Amino acid sequence: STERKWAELARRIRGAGGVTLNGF
Amino acid sequence: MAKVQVNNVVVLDNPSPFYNPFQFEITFECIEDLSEDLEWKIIYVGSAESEEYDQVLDSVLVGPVPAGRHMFVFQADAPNPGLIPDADAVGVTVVLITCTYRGQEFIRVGYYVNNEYTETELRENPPVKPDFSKLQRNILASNPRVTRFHINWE
Repeated sequence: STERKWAELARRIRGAGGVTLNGF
Repeated sequence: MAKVQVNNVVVLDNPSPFYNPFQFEITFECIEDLSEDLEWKIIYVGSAESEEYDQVLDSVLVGPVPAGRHMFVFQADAPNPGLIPDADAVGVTVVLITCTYRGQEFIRVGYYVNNEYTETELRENPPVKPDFSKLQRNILASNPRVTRFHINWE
């Protein structure tokens, strides 16, 4: 997969205006 | 400040055939008693290239939640292959678990999802039209991607 596709999937994951961390 | 805290999300029936349902065991702790409902949603990202291809697989209202730890299974039917573009069918995508309280998203758990063929012939030479009945959905349960959002608890 291309970077633009991983970047697109990263954006969908984090949404907008929040703090993202691996785990709870 | 934040009235609801998400303790864990356990991904069940993983891996599974594409057409099989989603299963999630959700644990959350209530710091205070809520007078309104907590809306949970399962959103399949049909296509990385566009938000047009999103599918809300299920939506559940949970409340009035009293103070303390609570748990529930969140089940959802498989996405519609006819809404998923061919180029995004095989490989990696994202499933999302969101929670709102008074129309406001405060939590988003995201998972990377690996949709692949298990058959040697299909994996080596994938068809032009994806055969969804032979795709296995493998969620990346060990990498939960969690995002908290500043909300209004009025």
